[PDB]
Amino acid sequence: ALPVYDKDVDAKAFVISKRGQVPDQVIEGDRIQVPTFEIVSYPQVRFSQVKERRFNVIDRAQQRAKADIMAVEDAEIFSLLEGAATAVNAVTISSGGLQRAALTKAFQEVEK
Amino acid sequence: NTVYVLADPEFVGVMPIRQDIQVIPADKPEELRLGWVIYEELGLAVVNSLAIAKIS
Amino acid sequence: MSQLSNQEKEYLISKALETEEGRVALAQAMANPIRVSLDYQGVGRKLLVVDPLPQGALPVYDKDVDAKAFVISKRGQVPDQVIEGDRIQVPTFEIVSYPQVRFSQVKERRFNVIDRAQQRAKADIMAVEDAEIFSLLEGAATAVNAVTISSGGLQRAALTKAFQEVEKHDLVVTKIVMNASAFADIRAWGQNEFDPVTQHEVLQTGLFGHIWTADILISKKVPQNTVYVLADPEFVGVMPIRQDIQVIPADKPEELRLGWVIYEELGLAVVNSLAIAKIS
Amino acid sequence: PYVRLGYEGILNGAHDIDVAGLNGVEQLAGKFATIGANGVKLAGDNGTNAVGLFREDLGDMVNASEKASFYFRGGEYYVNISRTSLTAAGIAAGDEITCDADGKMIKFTGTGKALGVVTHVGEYRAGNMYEKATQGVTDTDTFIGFIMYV
Amino acid sequence: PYVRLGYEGILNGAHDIDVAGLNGVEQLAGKFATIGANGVKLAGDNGTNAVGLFREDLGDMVNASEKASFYFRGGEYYVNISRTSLTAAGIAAGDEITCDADGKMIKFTGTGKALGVVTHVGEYRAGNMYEKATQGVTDTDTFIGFIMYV
Amino acid sequence: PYVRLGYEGILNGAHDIDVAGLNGVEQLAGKFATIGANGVKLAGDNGTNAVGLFREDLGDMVNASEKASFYFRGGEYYVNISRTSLTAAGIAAGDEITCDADGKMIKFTGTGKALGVVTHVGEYRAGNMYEKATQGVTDTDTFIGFIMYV
Amino acid sequence: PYVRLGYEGILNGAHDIDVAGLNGVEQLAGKFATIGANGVKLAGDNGTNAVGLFREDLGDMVNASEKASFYFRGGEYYVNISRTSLTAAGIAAGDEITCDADGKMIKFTGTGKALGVVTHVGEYRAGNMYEKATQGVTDTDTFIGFIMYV
Repeated sequence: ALPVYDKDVDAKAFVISKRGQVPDQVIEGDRIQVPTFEIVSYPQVRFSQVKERRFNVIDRAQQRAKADIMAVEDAEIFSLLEGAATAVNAVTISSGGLQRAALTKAFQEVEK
Repeated sequence: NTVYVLADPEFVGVMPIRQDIQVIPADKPEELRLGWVIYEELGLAVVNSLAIAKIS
Repeated sequence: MSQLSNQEKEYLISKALETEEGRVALAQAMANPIRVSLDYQGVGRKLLVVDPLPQGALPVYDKDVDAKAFVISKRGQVPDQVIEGDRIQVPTFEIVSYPQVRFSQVKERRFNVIDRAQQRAKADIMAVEDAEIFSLLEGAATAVNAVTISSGGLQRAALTKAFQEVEKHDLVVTKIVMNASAFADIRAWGQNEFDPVTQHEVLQTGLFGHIWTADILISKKVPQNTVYVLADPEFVGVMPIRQDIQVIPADKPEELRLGWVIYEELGLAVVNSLAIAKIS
Repeated sequence: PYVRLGYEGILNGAHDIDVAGLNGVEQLAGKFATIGANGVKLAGDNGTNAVGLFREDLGDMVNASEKASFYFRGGEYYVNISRTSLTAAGIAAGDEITCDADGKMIKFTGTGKALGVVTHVGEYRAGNMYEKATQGVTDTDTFIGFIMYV
Repeated sequence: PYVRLGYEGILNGAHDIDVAGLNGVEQLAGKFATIGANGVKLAGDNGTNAVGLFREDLGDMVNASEKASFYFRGGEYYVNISRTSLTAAGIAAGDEITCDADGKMIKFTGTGKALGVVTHVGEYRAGNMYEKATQGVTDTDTFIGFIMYV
Repeated sequence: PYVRLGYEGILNGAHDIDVAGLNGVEQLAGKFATIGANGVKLAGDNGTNAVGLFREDLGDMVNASEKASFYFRGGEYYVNISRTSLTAAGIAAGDEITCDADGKMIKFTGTGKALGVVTHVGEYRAGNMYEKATQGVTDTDTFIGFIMYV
Repeated sequence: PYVRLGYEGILNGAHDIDVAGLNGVEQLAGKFATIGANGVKLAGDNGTNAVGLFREDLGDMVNASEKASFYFRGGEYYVNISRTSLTAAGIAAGDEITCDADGKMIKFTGTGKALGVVTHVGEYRAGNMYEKATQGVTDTDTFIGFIMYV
């Protein structure tokens, strides 16, 4: 939307929005253990709890941010976010090279 | 910039729960380790987030 | 929705109803603070732009054929210009959701200044407007271009062609894709081209700043003494204004938000500013 | 049937009545004009006219594509041709409307045509053509005396 | 100008559609007559004009009005076109009735008739020249309260 | 179709808008369909779909009808050709889409008729079957969703 | 048309006649105003204005200077017949302009042998010839827009 004169009719601009609703989710896991196995192993009790806990904290983040949108999967962030592409810079170049290239894009947004 | 861009609302925090007293332990002595959270995620300004896909 | 509905089986939500929390919005960089701004009170601004200047044929004789130092300029007239956008809003949705009003003034103010800045840098003028960075500038000789990689060398090389024009160099107006691509290359062995690994929070060449914008078309970078080249006169500064008790806003069940600035832009000479296309 | 025969003394674009529009020059439906119903309608032969984009609403009744004083009410590519019959002018509401969407005799010019936006009366006025309703794509290159397109 | 009884519910207007020449083409969408409220549909006793002086509401309903939804240009000219006789009945009680805005007799009165607005004596009369919408005709002319066929 | 996943759970799973090939009458000026927010990067069914009528945005984008209540606009002259696939959440063309029909089948949910309001969520709903009306020919009452003809 | 003056945009409400010369034809094309070398960032609007006393002082460019009465010599008048509207503002680029004089038949001003002079902008004034003059020495049958060979 370029500027126009005061002897020519004023330019306009508009914004469009859609409204969205996000429902809550439950992430949970159970792990089933035999008492005999548990008591004798000893640190197995601690380990199984810490792993299942870690696994639930990974699965909440995984769905919300990424995944795809299916009949048992969500995806909030991934859908909304704006495009950017390394490919414009070069198609096939090192793993290091990508990470360096990637930093620059953010500047554009005024994140720096 | 993770802190401005998204925020994590917590209905319930993550917590492990342990129950030795349900149907399957009754039938045959068994122990259950319970692990759960109830979550929601907030997006304060998510059109600042850029996604790039690696080629190599 | 926005992704799978897990439990909500109401699709109405009382004719819209939302709680106080951040509403997503765009922020873009601009090529507008690159160019200098100063205020003006008047009804129009007049500029001189340089036409062709005859250096003629260099000394070889005295009072037979003589060389000419003569430089020519023409005056062009600039009217006051309006940049404006209106947003139309309904009070009920706004009142219940709660941040919408505030979101709408900032998002509107940003939106217009962003769109102006985008148009203003690249491409040839229209018939309602004059001075656009891309029009004003000249190309560059075959010499600047290389067949050996050295991103720093191209930009460096460009400055010297620009010096003949008499540019004192303010800032370099650079493209996001090209700059990234310059990093992706190597200096053979270690390091990254343009500026190396350790410094990237500040990028400076020739002892001069980089303002990084995507306004300009891809594969182009523009060095210049930006302050000379254009000047943006402002007749009235940016303000939000709302009319809802005025005649047409009144008629609606609604309130009208106006977002405007009353602007101008001068483009001095056509032989100030320089474009280069990078091969890296 | 028609409320006159069309006059070509309608200032600044917007001329002709259809032979029998609904999609060409053959077959017709009447339908009512509530073009800028709620809001002030702009006097034609005064304002900056053109044939704008138009919108069906409340079934197969037509009104203006409002987007500049009303919060995205949509628009369409199916247009209103209003009666230039007798001493009436530009766009008018109070008429029988024969409509098009690629048919004839449409006019599609007038002031603010290209580098233009759409008014809240369903007309074009000048601005910029990249936001606020298109002025055509390949249908932007049709001037006076050439077969107008939407 | 043709034989008319119709069915008045407000003073003046209403006329026969038995003789009203070629009748305009109907459009797809139905909508209700607002009289009564027996059953889910709105079904009451007639008490509405047969022909002319109607105004579209929000909700996609049609009923009588001597009001114009728009503030400027012309008036009412929304008229009922059906294949159903109106000669003892108005707009239909129960069920979908289809309208248009082309042809049928109206009433003009006093000086001029070429363009029309709506007045609140159940009659149409002349609006301003190059300011207001046409509905009338300068081919049939009035003899002072007289019925014009469009 | 998808009133069988619908009945107040609209916008979950694949839904098309079509059960039969659309009528004639091209629309001129091409434009994109997307139901996303700053790009469609939605892949797979459920989530926001582009079922429902449409509205023109900047006249360069068409998207689903997701405006505010009050001053709602009924029927429209086309529905977008289905690009519903599992590489998408409903219709969203990654080329320019050109539309057609005299109006076609759309999906309505709620305790209305065929016409509701918008709560800024895809498609229309709302109660009151006596303050709302069928779109298209013959009376149809809503009880679990049906495909209503414009 | 009408009043256009752009918007696509053809009339242009200004018609200026290329009067072909006599004894072998001569033409000259409408001149731009530019000071020295050829204008950058468009060439702007013409230096020549219908009904104005100009003199070329540059090959493709025309500028101010007013021919002084006393001792009869040639043209350099470049009077072009007046357009309708824009008669004290000059004429803008995209409207009809030419140059008429110097080896061709010209456009005259003033009715009878009673003559006076012209302002640049397109106005006519009275005045006797005493420090400036415009147009050739009067002849029989000389009116406004009449063809005198000078």
